[PDB]
Amino acid sequence: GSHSEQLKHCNGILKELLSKKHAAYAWPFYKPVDASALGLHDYHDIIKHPMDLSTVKRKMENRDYRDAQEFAADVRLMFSNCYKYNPPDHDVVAMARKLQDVFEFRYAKMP
Ligand SMILES: COc1cc(=O)n(C)cc1-c1cc(NS(C)(=O)=O)ccc1Oc1ccccc1
Repeated sequence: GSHSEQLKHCNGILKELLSKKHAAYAWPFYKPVDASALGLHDYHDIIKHPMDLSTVKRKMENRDYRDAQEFAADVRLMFSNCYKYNPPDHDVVAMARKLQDVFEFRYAKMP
């Protein structure tokens, strides 16, 4: 209903995205993409605004999100970056779709 009640609900969503239940498809999103280590050609030229769950967690922990909409935008940016950069048949795209299914359903249940 209110900003704080909506933010509490978003903290609940983040907790689920970082739970053991979803870890089999969430782990590539736990930390920022390390383009050098992975040999991700032109990653930082194609992706202007990198995002990952550790960044979303740091922002939630410090109360940096003013509303639920800011939180949604960051999570969605993380999935959108993954779809934009990677080939459609890469395993990480399938993991991203799986985690996003979890996010979208819980975010839609926000009162
Ligand atoms: C191309 O890999 C990615 C592309 C991408 O858009 N995202 C968000 C994440 C990855 C990714 C990142 C790391 N390690 S990391 C966080 O950079 O330290 C490890 C595995 C990763 O995915 C893989 C999944 C299955 C097979 C191969 C890779």
